[PDB]
Order: sequence, then C-alpha cells, then structure tokens
Amino acid sequence: SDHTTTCTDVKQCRAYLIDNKKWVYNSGRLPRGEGDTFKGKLHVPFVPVKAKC
Amino acid sequence: ENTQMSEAYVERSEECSIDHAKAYKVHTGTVQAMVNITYGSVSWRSADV
Repeated sequence: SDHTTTCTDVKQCRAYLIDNKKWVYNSGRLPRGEGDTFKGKLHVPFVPVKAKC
Repeated sequence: ENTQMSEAYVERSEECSIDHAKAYKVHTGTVQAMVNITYGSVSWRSADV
C-alpha cells in the first residue's frame, strides 16, 4: 500500500502487479511466472468424436 | 540487456485416439470357412468349420 517513492520522474521507474486470485492458461505469448507454477488442469470441451456424415 | 527463454516441445495431438495408422507385422495364420450342408431328405444346416 501507498509507498510514495522519493524520486522525480515517472519515466525512470517501472511498475508491476501481482494478482494471484485467478489463473491463466500458459500461452506462448505471456511471460512465465516466478517459480513453481502448478499443473492444475481444465477439461477441453469439444473433443473429437467419430460420427456419421 | 534482456533475455527471453522461449522453449518448445513436440507432443501427440488430441485427435490421435480417433484416427491413426496402425503398423502391423503379418505371419501365417488359421483358415476358417462356413458350409451349407444338405443330404438326402433333410433341410440345410450351416456351421462354422
């Protein structure tokens, strides 16, 4: 919370955000997390099935 | 001054359980048939031999 930084410009300091309440699929277009990210699974809804055409 | 990892890895697709090319090796095996038999004054009776 708060933490008023004692420096001058907004262009010389980066910022981040650590939200851990929800979880995301490991895309190839997202940066990898810090350490051990767990292997928790979601089902794939529309699987292949052998039908009649 | 930065570093991006970007590893890649090949695994089996999810449609491989429904169509795939099984690769068999064939040796000689049994021969079966089916016959229709009548004789004299009886009807046709069939069995697997």
